[PDB]
This record gives sequence, structure tokens and C-alpha cells, in this order.
Amino acid sequence: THCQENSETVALCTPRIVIGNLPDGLAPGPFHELRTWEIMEHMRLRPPP
Amino acid sequence: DRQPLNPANIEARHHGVSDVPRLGAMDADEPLFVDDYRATDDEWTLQKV
Amino acid sequence: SLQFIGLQRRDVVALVNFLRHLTQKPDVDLEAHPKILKKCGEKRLHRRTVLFNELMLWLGYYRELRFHNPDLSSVLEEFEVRCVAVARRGYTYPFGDRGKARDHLAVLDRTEFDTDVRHDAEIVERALVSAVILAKMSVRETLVTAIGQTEPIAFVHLKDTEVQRIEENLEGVRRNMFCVKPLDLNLDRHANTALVNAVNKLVYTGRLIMNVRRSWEELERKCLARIQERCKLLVKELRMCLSFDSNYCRNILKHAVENGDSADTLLELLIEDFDIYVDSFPQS
Amino acid sequence: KRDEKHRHVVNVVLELPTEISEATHPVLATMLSKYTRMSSLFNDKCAFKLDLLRMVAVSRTRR
Repeated sequence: THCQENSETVALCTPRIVIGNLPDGLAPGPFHELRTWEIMEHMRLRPPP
Repeated sequence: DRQPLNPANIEARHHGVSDVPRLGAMDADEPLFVDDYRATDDEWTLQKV
Repeated sequence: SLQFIGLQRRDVVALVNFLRHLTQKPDVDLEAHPKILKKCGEKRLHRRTVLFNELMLWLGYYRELRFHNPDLSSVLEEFEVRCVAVARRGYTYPFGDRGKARDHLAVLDRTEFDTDVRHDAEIVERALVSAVILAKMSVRETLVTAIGQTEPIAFVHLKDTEVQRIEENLEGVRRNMFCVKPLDLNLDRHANTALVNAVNKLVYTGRLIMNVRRSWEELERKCLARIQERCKLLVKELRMCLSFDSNYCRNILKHAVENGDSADTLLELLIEDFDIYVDSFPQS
Repeated sequence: KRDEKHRHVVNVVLELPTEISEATHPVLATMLSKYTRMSSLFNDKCAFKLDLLRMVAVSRTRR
């Protein structure tokens, strides 16, 4: 991002600590639901209790 | 009655304050009697819904 | 007329005399005049009575401070004609970057009024910022360029004695906003461009308008908020003792006072049938 | 007379019966002072009657 600091414009860089922080256009909610079922199927939780 | 209502043409109610003139002006046209509460936007949309 | 409970007649008429003295006196507010607050008498009478008396005092104070609030149209027309003259002078002035100069000149051109006090303050502030930026471009002294840090309001290129006099008179306007003295006028044309003199006169008139309007806004805010607080606490005290007179008093007090017409309506409602709810109040 | 106006109100206007009056009713006693000051509106009896109804309502309310 670009940010304002004392009347001047500075650029900001900071890491996305987690995968969900990615934009929805590049990481939509339905894709995360499908990946969550992926993790569930790995852990034999495909039908949850 | 025939004209847009100006603020002076609108009257506020006095519930339980013995409004003899208001009870005499019940079915007249010109003055409009209202409660002092004004509907908010969310309540407005819910009423319309 | 104002009538309240459990107080000697001489001090009531003295308080009325004080309110009649109002517009002639400096720093006019109950905040700056504790003598009127202490006249309500902490440790003079019971609680509900002192709250009622304070509410009545504040409500009459709001009534008259609304009544005396000036219609600034007389000096506002002077502001408008100064705007016209400033726009003409900037029209003839030979700026280098004529585009933005013409844009701000048109913004000054549009500034005519719409007889709403808050719209009054907004448009006079807009006229002031456009006049200041045009003046700064004319003298070519630097000007703001950053986002969200828009042009300030300042008397450009004037001497120190003039700005000191202006600041003193501006604080005087703040303290007593009812009577206004637009007499800080000694701009001379043997120094600085005539555009700078015109815009400085415009800035003076606009600062006068802004300061007086915002002072009245502060007074109205504090008066209505304290009215609300005193009314709510009085209702809280009255809720303890159910009775016909108590219920009537709570009903008349229940009105949400956040508008001037509401305050006047509550004043008339309280005054008209004072004989009814006075039964519930003990005189100490 | 004051009694003349009070009787005029409580019979012609309020249409109250004989068994109820300001002597026994404390709520009617205070309101009768206000109603006499309403010189006009005596032709609208029902408004006064309804007003008395809501006044005796607010007299006994618990909230």
C-alpha cells in the first residue's frame, strides 16, 4: 500500500501472515471451503460429528 | 390540506397533559400532531419491508 | 414569565435583572458566571426543587439566547460584495498558471448564501480558503500540496500590530458574540498588491462570521446538553414517589429536548400549568 | 360565582352525574381550575369528557 506520513507519501510492505489474508478475487471463500473439506478428508473428518 | 407543511404548521403531542385544545382540534385539517420521536433509517426500511 | 419554587422573591427578580443585563456584559455564559449557578442554592432547599429551579433558569436562558442571536445579513452582504470585488480583481490579475487560478476564482464566484446558519458557516469557510489560496498564488509565497492537509486561513503579509489587534478583537467576539464590532479596518494600498488587501478584508469579514457562528453553536450545544442532564436527573428523583401531580410532572418533563422548538414547548408547558405540579415539590 | 362556573362545567359540558363532584374527587378538583379558564370550546363537550377520562387514567397509573 501507499500511505501518507507528515504530508509525504511513503510505500508500505508487510507480510501476509496467513493464507486467508489473500484477496477474495485471488482466494475466494468457496475455494477455502473446498480446501477445508480437503483437510477434513485427510484427517478422516469428512463427515463431521 | 393544500400546501406543503412548514415546521410551524406541525405540532407535538402532550400525552397525558390535558390537551383540551388538541382534543378540540381532533378532526381538523391544517395542524398535524406528531409524537416527538422521529423514526430512524433502519426502522424506516423495516417498516417499508 | 419564569416561575420556580422555594426561592425568595428578591433574588428571583435580581436573577431576572441579570438576564435583562445580558447583552451588555462580557464573557456571557453560565459557565463563566458561577454566581448564577450558586444562586440556585446548594444546601438551600430539597433536591427536586433545586433541579427544577436550575432547569427553569437554563431553559429561560436558552430562550433568550435564541432570541438575541443576530441575523448577520448586514455584514454578510458586505462579505458578499467583498467576494465579488476579490473575484473581479483575481479575474484581472496576471497569474502564470491561469487554470487553477480561474478554478478557485469560480469557487469564490459561487459562494452566495442560502440563509441557513450551518450552511452559512460552511460556505464562508469555503470562500475564505479559496481567497487565501488565490492570495498565496498572487504573492507567490508557498502553498500546501499534500492530500488532506488543505489550505489554512491566515492574514497574509500583514504587519504584526494589525494581527495582534485582530486577534484581540476576535477573542472579544468569542467572549460576547451578541454585539459585534467589525472595526479592525486600516488596510493601506502603499504596500502589497490590491488583491492581497481585498482578500485580507474578505478574510476579516469571514473570520468574524465564522467565529460568531461557532460561538453560538458552542453555547447552544452546552445549553441543550445541560438541559437534558438536569431534566433526566429530575425525572430520576421524581420517579421514586408516584402520585397524580408527580405523574403529570414526569409526563411534562418526558419531552426529548434536543431542538429549540422543543425547549420552548417545554417552557410553555411547564409555565402554563405550574399550579398543578407545584403540589409535589416541598419548599425545603 | 366560582360555584356557578364549576356547576356549569360539570353538568352542561362534562355531563357528569350528581353522585360525583369535585368535593369527593381530588382529581376533578385540580383540573376544574384549568377548564374554567377555557372560555370557549364549551360547545365541544366530548373533548372535555375524553380529557377527564385520560386525566383519571393518568391519576392511577403505576408507571
